[PDB]
Amino acid sequence: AVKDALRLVHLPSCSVFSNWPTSGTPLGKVTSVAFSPSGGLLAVGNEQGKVRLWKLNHY
Amino acid sequence: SLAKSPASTIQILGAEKALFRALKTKHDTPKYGLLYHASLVGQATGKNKGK
Amino acid sequence: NPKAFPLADAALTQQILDVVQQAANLRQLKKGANEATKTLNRGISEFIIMAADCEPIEILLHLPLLCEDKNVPYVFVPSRVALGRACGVSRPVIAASITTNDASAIKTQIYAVKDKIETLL
Amino acid sequence: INKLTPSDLRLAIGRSNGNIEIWNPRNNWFQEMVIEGGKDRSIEGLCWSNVNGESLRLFSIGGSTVVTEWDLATGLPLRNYDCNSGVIWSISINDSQDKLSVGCDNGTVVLIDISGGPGVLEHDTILMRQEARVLTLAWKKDDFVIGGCSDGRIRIWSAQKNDENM
Amino acid sequence: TQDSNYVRTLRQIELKKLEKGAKQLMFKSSGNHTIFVDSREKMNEFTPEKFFNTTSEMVNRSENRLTKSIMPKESLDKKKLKKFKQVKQHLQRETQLKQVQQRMDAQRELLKKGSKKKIVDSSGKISFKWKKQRKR
Amino acid sequence: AANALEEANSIIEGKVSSQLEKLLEEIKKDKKSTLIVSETKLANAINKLGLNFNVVSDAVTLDIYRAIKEYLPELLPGMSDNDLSKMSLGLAHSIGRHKLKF
Amino acid sequence: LTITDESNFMND
Amino acid sequence: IKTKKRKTLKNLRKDSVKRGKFRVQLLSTTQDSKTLPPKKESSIIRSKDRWLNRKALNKG
Amino acid sequence: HDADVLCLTTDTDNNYVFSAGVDRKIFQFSQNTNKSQKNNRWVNSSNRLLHGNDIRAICAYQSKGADFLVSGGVEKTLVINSLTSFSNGNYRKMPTVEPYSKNVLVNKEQRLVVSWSESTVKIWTMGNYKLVCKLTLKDDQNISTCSLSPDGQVLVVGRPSTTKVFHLQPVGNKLKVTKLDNDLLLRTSTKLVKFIDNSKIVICSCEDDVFIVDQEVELLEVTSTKSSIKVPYINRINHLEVDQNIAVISRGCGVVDILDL
Amino acid sequence: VVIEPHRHAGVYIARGKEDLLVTKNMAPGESVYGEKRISVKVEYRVWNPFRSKLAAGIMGGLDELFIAPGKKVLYLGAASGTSVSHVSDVVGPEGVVYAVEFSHRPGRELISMAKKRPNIIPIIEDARHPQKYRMLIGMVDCVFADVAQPDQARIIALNSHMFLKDQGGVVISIKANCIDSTVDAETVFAREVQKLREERIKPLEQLTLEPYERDHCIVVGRYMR
RNA sequence: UUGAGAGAUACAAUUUGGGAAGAAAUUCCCAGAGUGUGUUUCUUUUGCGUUUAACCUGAACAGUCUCAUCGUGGGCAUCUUGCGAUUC
Repeated sequence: AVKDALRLVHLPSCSVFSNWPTSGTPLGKVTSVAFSPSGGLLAVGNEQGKVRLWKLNHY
Repeated sequence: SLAKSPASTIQILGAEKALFRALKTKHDTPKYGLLYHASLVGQATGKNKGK
Repeated sequence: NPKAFPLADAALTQQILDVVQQAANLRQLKKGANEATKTLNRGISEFIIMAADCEPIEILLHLPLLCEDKNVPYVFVPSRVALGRACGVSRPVIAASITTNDASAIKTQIYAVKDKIETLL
Repeated sequence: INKLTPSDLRLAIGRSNGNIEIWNPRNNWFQEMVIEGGKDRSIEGLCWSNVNGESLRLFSIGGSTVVTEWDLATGLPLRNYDCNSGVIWSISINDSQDKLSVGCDNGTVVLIDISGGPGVLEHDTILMRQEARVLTLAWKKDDFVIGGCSDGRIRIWSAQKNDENM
Repeated sequence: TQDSNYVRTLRQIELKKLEKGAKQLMFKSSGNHTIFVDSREKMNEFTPEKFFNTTSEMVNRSENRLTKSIMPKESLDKKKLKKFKQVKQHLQRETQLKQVQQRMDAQRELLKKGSKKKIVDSSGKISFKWKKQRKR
Repeated sequence: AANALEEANSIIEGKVSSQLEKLLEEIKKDKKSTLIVSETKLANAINKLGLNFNVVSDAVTLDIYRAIKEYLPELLPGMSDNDLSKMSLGLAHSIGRHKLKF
Repeated sequence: LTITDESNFMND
Repeated sequence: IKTKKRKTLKNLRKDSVKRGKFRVQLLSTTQDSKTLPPKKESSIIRSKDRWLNRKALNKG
Repeated sequence: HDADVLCLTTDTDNNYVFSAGVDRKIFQFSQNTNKSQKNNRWVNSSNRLLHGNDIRAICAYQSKGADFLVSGGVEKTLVINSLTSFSNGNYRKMPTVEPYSKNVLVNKEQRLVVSWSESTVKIWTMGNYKLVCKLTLKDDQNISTCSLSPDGQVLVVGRPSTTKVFHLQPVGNKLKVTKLDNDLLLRTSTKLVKFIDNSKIVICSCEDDVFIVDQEVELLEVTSTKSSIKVPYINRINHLEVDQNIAVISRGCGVVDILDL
Repeated sequence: VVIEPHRHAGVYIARGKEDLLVTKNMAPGESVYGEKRISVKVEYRVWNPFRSKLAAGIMGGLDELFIAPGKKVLYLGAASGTSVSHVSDVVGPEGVVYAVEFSHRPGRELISMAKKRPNIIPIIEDARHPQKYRMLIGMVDCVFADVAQPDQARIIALNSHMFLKDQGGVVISIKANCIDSTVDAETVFAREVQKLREERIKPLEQLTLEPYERDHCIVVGRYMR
């Protein structure tokens, strides 16, 4: 519904990560999202048609 | 009849003459009322006693 | 909770929380026990929703005592958390009064739900 | 099924001009008696109550707000109980047959207490109301009453006494 | 907010004055009186003075029937008409103050915060619909 | 008497089965032929037929109880209407303050 | 299609 | 005659004539109210059988 | 179904569900197979079109000497199928009226025949045939048995509330009727009227009192059986036939009595 | 200022600058609910026809209003002293009113006015069980009824059988909404008066009290046997 | 032209009860009913009532940026002269 509305919560602790997304990550109007099954790799697609790709370096 | 009144009324329950003159001319109403002499409001200092 | 007279069933509380949601969007409800009593004493209530979950329920059931004085419909819903979510606040909300407007968009929904409230009285 | 055919087994037919036949299925259905209703009367439903060791009671609802318990001897009603809400659309009986559900036109399910002997019917309890007219009913046991309404829905009430959701 | 509070107390003054000024008044009854009689004789006559008892004076006004003075011709009726017109005037003033507090409070809700769109209706009675979004 | 414990026990045996001290001693003292008894209520089944009484309280006993309740204060006690009314509102106020908590 | 068993008539 | 006999017949048959602000209803008979259940609500019976003979299902 | 499902029932052990409505068919749903039972699955087992117009009512009885479902609808007849042999075995439609109680009677003199439907009697005479009269008696509300006198003199209508007597005059292409007041008749209910004479009538009441009018026969009571206290009308007088001061009554607990008048 | 005595004794019309219904006092001097008292040497408490029900019945017109200053009156629907105060003041100090209710939330105010008014006796058990207040009082000369339950006629018929003398009066207030909404109150009231005369009541009058209450009626009747 | 039933509503006459005056004949006053001529509301009733339509709803105002509110200047007095309300 609104621009940059995505949060990553960490469970079991259920405490939302505080350092991403910041106010300058180009999420856009996040309208779909998928984690990759192997590499630890977010792909977030928004209303203007742009899948942005992040790699979660823990994996 | 005290139980069926809202909490803001219970705040200003004593200061009706100040309340109703400050409402009938558009001034600022009192904030303490009869509840001013309670022990906690006595413990508070400043404008957080109104809080 | 036994002292929670009329308690809504699931379909009635579904439409009650939906009319709460769209009244809250149209800025046509006052949410809270003190604000609901203020709308009653001013006589600008369509109906009252209360939550049969406040752990002293005697912080509620005094506005039933003055809905029986002011012949306005009132109803109980099972959960204060769900009422807060439907009101559109971040807090659990104990009672909520839907205020009167005649040029409102959801006047028909408000009337249908308040009739289905006062059918079980 | 696993017992023999009792000698008091009768069939009750309610027509639409208001006459009740009673037939007996012994040797190809002999009609024992007829209980006629007069002008502008109907019978939308009826039910039997045989509490074990007492007389048979035949209740019927016409197109109106009444429950009529018939005395089978005279062919005359021994009770015309105006049910205290709505026009009656349906009726059903308890299991053990001490309560009598009627489902009304204004959406009430009214229970009528029967266990006072034949002849007497009491108002018992109007269940939690609704809007659409309840057109048909059934019981589970003594516990719940099921009712199909005229909005395309089926409500399940709990009429179990000394429970909190009565 | 403080001029809305002024208008609210004026409305409550007039509303209590309407209530306790109409409470001590006497309105005329209009009820379909229905009396139960025997088969055709009692019905087909004129119910011969069962509560009439004079078919001139205590017969058609039922605030006080009966079975057996300072300017009564105009001045007391003038005072009655004026107290009825007084509570009618309190009703006008209370509905007018109700409308102006409704408009003032609509403006007050409108200047708070949150997204909102200027809804225009059919005729031109504009409205405001707020975004479906909860308060943080 | 007008003793409050007797009044509370009276209203208790009224609201419940009625085999208390008063009706028990009355049924004891009347034991002559174990005759046809007319109890006030039919929910007092034990106080009607628990010991030696042809018990009947049904559909004309209400008519005779209408007559008896009509002419209590004229002749059956030695007291009058005002003693009946004052002890009755005393009983009512006792049971009211008992049920309605203070 | 009738009530034919060893059951009695309208007696018991 | 034939164009007014129903009006005369209901003139003899009806009860509760207006008498000013009042109305004089007639009481029913215990004979009737103990021989017969009351007449049907023709409105709702009309509703049900009109539904069962409605236009959507094409009765012959 | 193709349209509304007005009425439906089940059997004892809930292995079958039968259902019927305004599309004049009966559907049978089965859960007899042990796989269907342990999986709790119903199958639309079968379907029979045996009715004429509707089915607004259906019931089922199941004992060791009975398992049949009975149904009836807008066509006025009644139909009986077997329960466990629904799709397979035969059925039987009972006729639209089996007149155990009669509504039409003839008197040989004047060659005339009356019929009572609900609260009206229609009378016509033989020749061809001419419809000679009708009585649409509206103060009557519910009808029961009638009888016409020999010689066509007095007809009596009789219901479980009152009864009414009508003396007739043949005036050619038409008959002329006149009532007459009899208050014992208007106060007491009648079940059957059967004309001992042209003037004396024996009358059974619904409270089982026998009258002899225009007086009172003792009837010896039967020892009530448990089935008699179950069904409270088998010890009631069903029939009485009288010709020339000897009559017969019959109560349907298997007892016929004569009675001399 | 000038007081005219009504048809029914105990009831008065205080005419003048406002011409309104009024009764005597039995708690002298003080109001009970802030009601207006107009003294003329002696004291006079105004009955409000919207606040109560029997006052609206009087203001609409009853001829055989059996609430008379020489009788005793059974009252099934008070719960609080809004109208039994005035019924006491019109029945006078001679008699007795039996205010019988069940909901023990406003019975506190019923009892707290019954202390100052000994004409009133409180019964705090339900009017559908007269076998629970058998042993308190009986054979009233008139019953008033103001329950709005489904089984109105059953409640009032059983109270009339256990406690009402013959040729006494039943005044019953019927709300049509608590029996049958979605149909008009005229068929509701006619069905109710027939349901009343099925019992030992010959019904005399009814009236609808439209400008005082919505969809109510008062029916009066005599107790036959 | 609801095929019809039941209701409020003006006129024309005939009246019913309670009071006033007179010997009555009658007259005056008060509350109403019922009958034909108009207007009108309610319930089926057949062509068909629309069997389609309505209203809500999902991320549905806003680059020609949209909106709010407080101020300022001007136009309309040949009149939108502007309500604690948007006149442009």
